[PDB]
Amino acid sequence: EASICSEPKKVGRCKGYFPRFYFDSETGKCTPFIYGGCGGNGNNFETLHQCRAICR
Ligand SMILES: [Cl-]
Ligand SMILES: [Cl-]
Ligand SMILES: [Cl-]
Repeated sequence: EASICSEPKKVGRCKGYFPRFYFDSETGKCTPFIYGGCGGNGNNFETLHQCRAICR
């Protein structure tokens, strides 16, 4: 529903290269990260716009 915004940043154990956005609780800003390709959670957005639309 949108408790996804409060889930922590999760890179996962995989070593792939997937640039994504998570909403950072501390800063209040949608922040880039390299997601590994497996085992992520809900705080993982494909675009900056998507993250801001949902979380802000
Ligand atoms: Cl992690
Ligand atoms: Cl294992
Ligand atoms: Cl935007």
